[PDB]
Amino acid sequence: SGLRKMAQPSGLVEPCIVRVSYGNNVLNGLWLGDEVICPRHVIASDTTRVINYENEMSSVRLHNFSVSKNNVFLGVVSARYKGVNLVLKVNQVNPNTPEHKFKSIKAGESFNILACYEGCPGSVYGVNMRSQGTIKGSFIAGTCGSVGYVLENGILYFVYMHHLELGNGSHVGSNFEGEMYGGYEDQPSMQLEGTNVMSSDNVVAFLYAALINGERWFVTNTSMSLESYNTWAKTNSFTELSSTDAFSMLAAKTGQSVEKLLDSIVRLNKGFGGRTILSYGSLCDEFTPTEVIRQMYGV
Amino acid sequence: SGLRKMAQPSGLVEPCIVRVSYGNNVLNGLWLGDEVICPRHVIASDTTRVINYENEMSSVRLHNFSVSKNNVFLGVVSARYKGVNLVLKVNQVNPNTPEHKFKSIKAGESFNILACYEGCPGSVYGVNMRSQGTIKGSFIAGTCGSVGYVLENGILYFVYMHHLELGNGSHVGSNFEGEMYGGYEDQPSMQLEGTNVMSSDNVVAFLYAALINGERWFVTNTSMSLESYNTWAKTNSFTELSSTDAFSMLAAKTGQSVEKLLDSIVRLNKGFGGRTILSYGSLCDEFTPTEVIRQMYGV
Ligand SMILES: */C(=C/C(=O)OCC)[C@H](C[C@@H]1CCNC1=O)NC(=O)[C@H](CC(C)C)NC(=O)[C@@H](NC(=O)[C@H](C)NC(=O)c1cc(C)on1)C(C)C
Ligand SMILES: */C(=C\C(=O)OCC)[C@@H](C[C@@H]1CCNC1=O)NC(=O)[C@H](CC(C)C)NC(=O)[C@@H](NC(=O)[C@H](C)NC(=O)c1cc(C)on1)C(C)C
Repeated sequence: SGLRKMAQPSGLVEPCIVRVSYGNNVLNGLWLGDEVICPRHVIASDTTRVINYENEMSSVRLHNFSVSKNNVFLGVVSARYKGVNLVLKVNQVNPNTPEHKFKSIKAGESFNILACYEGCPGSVYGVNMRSQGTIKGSFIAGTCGSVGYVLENGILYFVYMHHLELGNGSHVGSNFEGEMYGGYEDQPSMQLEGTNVMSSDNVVAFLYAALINGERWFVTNTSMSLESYNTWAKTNSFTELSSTDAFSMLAAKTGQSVEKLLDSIVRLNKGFGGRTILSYGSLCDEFTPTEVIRQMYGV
Repeated sequence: SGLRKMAQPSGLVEPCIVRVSYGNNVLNGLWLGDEVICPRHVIASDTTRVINYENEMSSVRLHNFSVSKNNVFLGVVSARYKGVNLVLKVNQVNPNTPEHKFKSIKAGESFNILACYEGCPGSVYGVNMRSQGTIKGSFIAGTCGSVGYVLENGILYFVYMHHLELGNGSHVGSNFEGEMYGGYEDQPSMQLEGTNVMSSDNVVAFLYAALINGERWFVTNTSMSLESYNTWAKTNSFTELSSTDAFSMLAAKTGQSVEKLLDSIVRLNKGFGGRTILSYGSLCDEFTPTEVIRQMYGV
């Protein structure tokens, strides 16, 4: 076919999602146990202008909050700021809480996103952590608080919650420890992202996958050592390769070694001229060896 | 927010998915009410040689099957052909059956896929029905029985099951009417597909997306009238575009009209000349207007 960006399934998350409001602010909250996490800015009286939190947490009549799963409401007990995330102890443990574990995504790691609009999940798509800690999601008005999750061996991990969008378009969110990814703040301010660093690990996988679906026009006898490639890497914003390991697998199923790809990269780093790979016209790093292996002829 | 192929939640569908064996043959199945639906080739003795489904059904014996969710088995009390879909009556009603209707997908229409392996849901991704009634499902071995479905107004529609992959890589499945999309057959026989006919509506949606995602190079002050475009199309493997009416929303939001984008197509169809569009190296038609609107600035 191609290679296409899948998402792992979502049924385990959908019940834990709710509609948290507060004033004119309607968004989505995650509901695990008697807790309900969500972007803090829901409290803020005017999100369209620099925010003074603290101040805002000082006159927040808990009775005004408004949580609901479908048209079935919930009562609020406490609420504690935790990083950029807001916590709400509700008066009704969630019967659908999924066995899980929290973590955070390192750059170049793929993960699923479940965009929601006022408590209702609307779509499911996988994404990827850019070097600067932002994602090219596809968020818009009302998807704040959407949840991002991963599964690694029957373990459902919660890793992301959506907050805001940069001036350039990139989407910013927090991990569940209350940490906004990329250190960005929850302020309608002009904040920069800084150059994006292409994930080498992930670009190699992309090329392997290409071979796999019978695509080779971009592979020629000639090769670069991790050394060499590594240099160039440091000049054209590509992560660096530590061990040609990882790909031994693919390197076998296709006989071609990384070395032969690192060269490809460099040739390809300035357009495919008129050709394409897996339908892509430029190099892509949204996939990880895991995905190529799991997606392609494999587990 | 660039443009990503998304899927709709897998929540409702995920329970419904079961594992079916008969023989050396294992796949996936769908469990609704007291019935389980799965490809009838499950029963075919040797699935690598021409099959006679009537000789096979002739030697079928219930106790020879196997149906289960998790490791909990169900008792088959009946099995039958309805076209190419094997329907199986079992001793138990799925308590998790969701309010559902059935339906058929038309060319150019998109829908969600839950690629499953031996009973377990493993991923969700959107797809698009090609002119020839096939799709580029990223289907592998062990995915047979994978279910397709859509959600409209809040009604769940089951519309696809999987069966086989053509010699050209494309993927063929069946509607729940027991009909094989494309009129293909569950025979390991050499069946061609026939040159593909792109979706003009979907391609226009695509270009609108790009414009909304801030791309313009391919923009010129040129325009091709409707009738003019359709004559070009009918001889260029693009579908007749019978109504710019579907494009009013996007048109007003970008300032560009279908006719301007029409000419863009005739031009761009001659290869992007080296550049890319929304990262693709050539034209895409796997995005309906509906998706682009809903997905971009709009509902
Ligand atoms: C979710 C909330 C929503 O629906 O609010 C309606 C009022 C957004 C999600 C956002 C919508 C589009 N895609 C998305 O992901 N949350 C926000 O609106 C945040 C709120 C802050 C309190 C954190 N706002 C923004 O993302 C906005 N970002 C900008 O502020 C960027 C940084 N800024 C600019 O470069 C600039 C100038 C001015 C004035 O405001 N921003 C976005 C501009 C709406
Ligand atoms: C899902 C089943 C599975 O579990 O297989 C276990 C072997 C079905 C999956 C395929 C695999 C790749 N993607 C995908 O969707 N498929 C089957 O294996 C079917 C079964 C038969 C009984 C319908 N077979 C195929 O899809 C084959 N299709 C071919 O028949 C193709 C048309 N081939 C030729 O031109 C030709 C010549 C001979 C001999 O066979 N095909 C593929 C080739 C396995």
